[PDB]
Amino acid sequence: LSTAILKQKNRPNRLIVDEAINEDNSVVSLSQPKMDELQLFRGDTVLLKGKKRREAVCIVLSDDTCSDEKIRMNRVVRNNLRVRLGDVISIQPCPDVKYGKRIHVLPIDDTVEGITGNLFEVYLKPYFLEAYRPIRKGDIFLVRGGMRAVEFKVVETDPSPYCIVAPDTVIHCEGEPIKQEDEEESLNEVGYDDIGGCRKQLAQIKEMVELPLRHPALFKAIGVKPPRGILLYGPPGTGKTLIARAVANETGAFFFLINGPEIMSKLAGESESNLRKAFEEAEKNAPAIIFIDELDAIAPKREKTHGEVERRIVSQLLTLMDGLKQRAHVIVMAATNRPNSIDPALRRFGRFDREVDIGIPDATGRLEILQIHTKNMKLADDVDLEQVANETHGHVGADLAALCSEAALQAIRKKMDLIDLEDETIDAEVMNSLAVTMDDFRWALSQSNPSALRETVVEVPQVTWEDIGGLEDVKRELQELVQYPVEHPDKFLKFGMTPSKGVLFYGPPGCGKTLLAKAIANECQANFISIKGPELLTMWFGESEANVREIFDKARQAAPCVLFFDELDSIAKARGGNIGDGGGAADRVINQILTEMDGMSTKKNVFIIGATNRPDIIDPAILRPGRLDQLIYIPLPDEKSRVAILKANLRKSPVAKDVDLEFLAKMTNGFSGADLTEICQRACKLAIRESIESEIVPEIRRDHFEEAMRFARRSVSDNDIRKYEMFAQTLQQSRGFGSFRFPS
Amino acid sequence: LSTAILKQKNRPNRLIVDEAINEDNSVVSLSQPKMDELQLFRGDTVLLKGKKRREAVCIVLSDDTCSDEKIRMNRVVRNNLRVRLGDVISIQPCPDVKYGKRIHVLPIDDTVEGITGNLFEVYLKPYFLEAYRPIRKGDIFLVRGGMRAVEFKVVETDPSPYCIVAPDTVIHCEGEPIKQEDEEESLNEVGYDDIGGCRKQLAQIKEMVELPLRHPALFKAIGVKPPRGILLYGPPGTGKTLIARAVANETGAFFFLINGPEIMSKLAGESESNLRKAFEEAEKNAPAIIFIDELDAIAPKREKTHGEVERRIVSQLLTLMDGLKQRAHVIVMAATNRPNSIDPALRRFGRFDREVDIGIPDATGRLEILQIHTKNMKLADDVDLEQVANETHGHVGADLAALCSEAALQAIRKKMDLIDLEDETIDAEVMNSLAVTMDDFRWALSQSNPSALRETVVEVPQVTWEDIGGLEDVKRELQELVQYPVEHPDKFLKFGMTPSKGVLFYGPPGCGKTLLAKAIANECQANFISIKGPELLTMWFGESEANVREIFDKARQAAPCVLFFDELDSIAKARGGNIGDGGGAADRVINQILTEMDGMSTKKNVFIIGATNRPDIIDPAILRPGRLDQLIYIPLPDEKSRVAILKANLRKSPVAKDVDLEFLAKMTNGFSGADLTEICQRACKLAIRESIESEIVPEIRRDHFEEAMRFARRSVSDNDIRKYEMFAQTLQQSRGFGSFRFPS
Ligand SMILES: Nc1ncnc2c1ncn2[C@@H]1O[C@H](COP(=O)(O)OP(=O)(O)O)[C@@H](O)[C@H]1O
Ligand SMILES: Nc1ncnc2c1ncn2[C@@H]1O[C@H](COP(=O)(O)OP(=O)(O)O)[C@@H](O)[C@H]1O
Ligand SMILES: Nc1ncnc2c1ncn2[C@@H]1O[C@H](COP(=O)(O)OP(=O)(O)O)[C@@H](O)[C@H]1O
Ligand SMILES: Nc1ncnc2c1ncn2[C@@H]1O[C@H](COP(=O)(O)OP(=O)(O)O)[C@@H](O)[C@H]1O
Repeated sequence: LSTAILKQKNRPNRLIVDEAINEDNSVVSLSQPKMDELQLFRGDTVLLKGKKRREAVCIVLSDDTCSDEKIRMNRVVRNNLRVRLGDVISIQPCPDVKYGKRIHVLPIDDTVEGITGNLFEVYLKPYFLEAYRPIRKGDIFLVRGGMRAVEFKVVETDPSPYCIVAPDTVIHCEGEPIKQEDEEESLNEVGYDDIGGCRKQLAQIKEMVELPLRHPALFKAIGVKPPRGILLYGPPGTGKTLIARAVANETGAFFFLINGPEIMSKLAGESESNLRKAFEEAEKNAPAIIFIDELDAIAPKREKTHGEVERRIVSQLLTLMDGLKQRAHVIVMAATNRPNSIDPALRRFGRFDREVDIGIPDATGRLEILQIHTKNMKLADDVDLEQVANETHGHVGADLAALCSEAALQAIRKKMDLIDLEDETIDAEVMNSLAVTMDDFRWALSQSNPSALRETVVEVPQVTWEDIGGLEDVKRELQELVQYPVEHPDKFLKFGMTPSKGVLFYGPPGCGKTLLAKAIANECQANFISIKGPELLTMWFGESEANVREIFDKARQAAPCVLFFDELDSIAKARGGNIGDGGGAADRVINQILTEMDGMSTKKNVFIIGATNRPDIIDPAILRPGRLDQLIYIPLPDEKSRVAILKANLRKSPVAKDVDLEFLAKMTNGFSGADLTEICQRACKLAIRESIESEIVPEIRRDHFEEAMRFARRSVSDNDIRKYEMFAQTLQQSRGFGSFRFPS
Repeated sequence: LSTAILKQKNRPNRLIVDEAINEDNSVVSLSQPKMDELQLFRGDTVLLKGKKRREAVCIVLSDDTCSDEKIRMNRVVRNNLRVRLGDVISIQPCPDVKYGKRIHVLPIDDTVEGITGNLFEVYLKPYFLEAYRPIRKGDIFLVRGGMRAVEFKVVETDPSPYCIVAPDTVIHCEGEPIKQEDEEESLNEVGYDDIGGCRKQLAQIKEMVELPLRHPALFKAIGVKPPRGILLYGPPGTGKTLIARAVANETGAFFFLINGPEIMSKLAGESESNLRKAFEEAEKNAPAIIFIDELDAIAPKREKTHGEVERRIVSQLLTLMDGLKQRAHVIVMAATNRPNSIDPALRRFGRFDREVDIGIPDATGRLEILQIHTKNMKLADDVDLEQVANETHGHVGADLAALCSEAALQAIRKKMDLIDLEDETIDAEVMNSLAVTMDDFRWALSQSNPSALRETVVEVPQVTWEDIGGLEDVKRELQELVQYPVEHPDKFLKFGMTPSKGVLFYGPPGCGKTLLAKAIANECQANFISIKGPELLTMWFGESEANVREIFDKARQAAPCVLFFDELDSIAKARGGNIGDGGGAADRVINQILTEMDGMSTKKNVFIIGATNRPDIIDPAILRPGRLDQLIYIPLPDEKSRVAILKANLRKSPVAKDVDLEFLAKMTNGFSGADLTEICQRACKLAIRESIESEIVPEIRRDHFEEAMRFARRSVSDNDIRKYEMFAQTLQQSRGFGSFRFPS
């Protein structure tokens, strides 16, 4: 149902794909099962497609040289007639045609060097033997007995139909050899295949340019204003340029890149003309798309504003932004590293009204990126990218590419360094045999410095309700406040009641106040932003409470999202607590939190969860009806609950069936959730210690649990429970109102 | 009486307006009831008007093709012969005339492309069949069997009278094709129809330019100086440019737009001439109006003042501001985003003395804006804009336009995306059938980020005296201090007494101290500015008490207005309270509040209301006679009052008649106003929970009230009442003076 519409696979028209061992283009293997199961007939020029309708046509029935069944092709498939994996191939033979005239020839480098003379008898005639070299009208074929570097691309479409080529014609050398950027631009045309971790961003960007470009006559009949400015965000290395180029090449529009420092490096007044001519050039080449690589490098008019040359550039950019009154179908796009480093004049309407934030990829997103830079080379059988994505959390789209490059380089000076043959022409049987293993990646991760550690991680937690031992009572509570308003908004407006905006978790430390916040976000399939105690203390020690604004601004744009404040009372303990200073309980950070919470629109799906260990020092100003109406108390696990905590924490450890967990939970009375986790950690440590000592077995037995028992820790005593008990009844006060029965 | 003078409706000369299904201009339907009830006679050219005297004249009696009764017209009415809804149409036939010569022809694009030859036999002669194409002297007619894009506008008025045109004449191609701005400028001519939420601003702006422009000889005989500079305010997106253009086009004066960055993007010294020539150009084109789009971008001489080029521009603007000694009837207008970002030299007299503040539209104002951008497209029957205006409070005039654009786009990729027919000529039977529903708006609101959240909301509260349960004693008190001085100023000056400047509300929290402040503003039909506790704490933590000045400056300009300070003692609790620090009760924020309150003119209708929960920590310096003379105590509701609180909070919830509210209020003794509201909220939550559980009924029954009773909360105990009781008698002290009788 969900993925039923995406069914395009399990088609009989498929073929096997392997590595290459042969470098001869004139000798092509023959496949037996394909000629029997399928309907592929005989023919010189076959009309096949699959990737931008660009494949290679070769003559077959030249087998019985190397091997049977398995087919062998050249190693040019890495770049030619193939962009990446996952692309389908459609082959449909078109036999019984007549013989055409010929196709032209495009010299590359082999014609300039060397005497021409006649160009036929030199190396063209003595190369035809039962092979007419079928050439299409834009295909790329590579055949040469040696240096092997030749391309082919035509631009003049003389013949309309398809026929069979023939040798012994008249050719010339009046072609235009294409350079490498014309080949790379084809590879940049990416819809989703070579973009990882940016599914949502593409779904929002492509919809803004699909309609106004491919259907210009759509908005001309309906009173809708298409967007003019699209601003992209993300830390440097995310891939803001790659996405912009891929969308432009996919839509097929005139793309004019405007680099940041390229304009700013010009003379006095010349940069005033480079910007001016760029837009008028795109006007005549309509439809067109315009992208600015570095926008903060052109107009950083926030605090800097120095000099009479750069302000003039900013004013020119502003004038050329609101002055595009329709005219042509051109969309201006730009990229920057930080929302703060932008001219506020560009944030208005008509210049850059649509903002697209491209965040750091999550564990699932980073997995897809690894498959993009590792498709041109093969890997060992014991190489999995699933653990690599999990082990790299602070990496961006370029950090993974650098990691792959370093992993590939490690294998070079570990297997090839022993050859000790300094030759300018190294044998090709070594590079192809180079296989990158897990050991290369282990060193590469250890030597790679991530560039996305300070950024707030905004992902979807992988923890679910099964990882929370027991505590079944509050699971229904959380599902009844954040899921109901998002599934049935009509019911809340029917009664006139407004849904709650937040819930506060109070109780003894180490009981699950964070697992509850993460599991509900996992179930709701929403983002999760965690604010730690040290994060709050940093903004209080530095006298910078204005940083709370970005916390809420990042959250409301990334809707739906939940916002979690761990140990919200961390500042109250720092300034005292039960005694405290000469003031009450009201600081700058919580004041700003309240100010931003009051101003939040209740319609948007942004839920706030607060956690605390000392409810006695919580400011009562946060519990007024409207900010945190619901208070949930998490008690210590009972006999019923501690059993599930062990069954959840031991899923990753091979614990034998001999161990009795029910008896284990019985004696552990004054133990919280965190108390039971360290017991398992110390027990698992003993197994590792015993294994290492016995090296000079794979399962943990019962004795390790008994030995780790001597170091039991009870972080929650009976004294601190008493205040929670007396505080719960203080907030409850339901005496006398228990028996409230209406007379009639 | 109030709206009796505005009666222009219920005229028999009306017609039905519907959608379009036909695209043929030569075939026009015929209306039977209009030819019977009205006096519309037969004629080729009919003298009709209704919107700038611009309509279309067509020949009728070509019906009996599609349908009867209902008439069908072309889809050009969206832009031609119509600007917006609410405009009246007057049709008066003028029959029995003679045949005129002809009207000229204006080519647009169909004459340049293609051979002309004779231009008559090609496509002009074989298109006349019982239709002479009646053409007026400035009408716009569109008829073409195909691409359908042609305009018509004459500028040469050769014939004075009106006659009947005839074909078979001599024409030429020496006309000037008009471009799109000449068509858009007509649509910009808006009095009130296409401006929403700016009734008061237009009433103040149009009166400043109506007299000096339309009646130049008025101020020449009376010793009155007309204004020269009008400054407009508002956050970006409010519509400062649209209002300025609409007034200029309505008054019919030479309008010369001067953009901000347009001047600042010029070379060294060129911008000195662009400004200079603009005023002398307007001098000869008198009367004229001059508008500056970005004034802060030209003269931000407040702190920046860097460079010898921009200061010269500021000095030139200043010189060309006070140097307009009458000369011609030109008025210079400008717009900016913030009062702080302006050169104080422009605030003097003779340059910009009149300041017009254009605020964010209220709920009523935003409703009118939605009807402006949704008039060119039809909506579904279940589409109401009343709830959209209420649900969007932080939106500006452009945020609503963007919201409408996004709502229109959502319907495109939800109903049309299933066609899967990528054709350059999409069928016209799909776009017209596209109906935007509530579901599109629900997603559009959730995905739209408002740009007016940080701005202080200054509106008129919708709450009235009926929403305040009981508390009849103080309702008369508030009506006797803020309404008497504004209705009978003579009575106060007769006795020499000066009216009070403010009233302080003290009592237990959650009793109605805010509803009382809002209801009196609602009854007085005045603005309401609310200052929350966190707002006061922000200016105390940041050591920035100078922000209190804008609070009073925004208030006195927006007269009449009331100013409300919620929990005025919020800073006293933050620095201690009953014990406090080593000082008394005097901080920077309250000191600045007193300084600004003393300096306020008592003549202007600006009333200040203070609210507090801890009167024991209130600075006595604010209760001196002259700042807050009157102190009103709000006690807990008694048996008489709690009944009305329930009857007011349950008006939005379908509560059955089974529930006994009188018995409900009887047992609830120590419950305040806020205590009873959460009971209703939790009870309404149970109905939603039960409905959702029973999905896998519409009325709330009595059992939910009984079940929610177990979670009763008494935020106000008996201990805190005692201090209020002992404080009221402390401030009263009326012992011995109860029996004061004059002897004789
Ligand atoms: N989402 C991604 N998918 C694939 N490659 C990526 C991605 N993000 C970054 N990269 C890699 O990073 C390199 C540089 O990215 P770049 O376009 O420079 O981003 P930016 O310019 O915003 O820093 C690209 O060549 C690409 O290989
Ligand atoms: N019900 C539970 N299920 C699983 N782990 C728990 C549970 N309660 C506590 N823990 C352990 O406590 C650790 C931290 O949990 P957390 O809720 O953050 O404690 P606290 O709420 O005191 O911060 C987790 O790593 C988890 O193993
Ligand atoms: N009061 C209003 N009525 C109608 N449209 C408005 C209003 N305010 C803003 N807009 C919309 O905003 C757009 C123009 O914004 P504008 O007023 O130019 O911004 P600024 O005021 O900063 O120049 C118009 O398309 C208009 O529809
Ligand atoms: N007399 C009353 N009528 C209606 N609602 C009341 C009344 N008293 C208190 N409330 C409820 O209390 C809430 C806030 O009242 P408010 O006056 O702000 O309390 P406080 O004065 O303590 O701030 C409102 O939601 C309102 O419904």
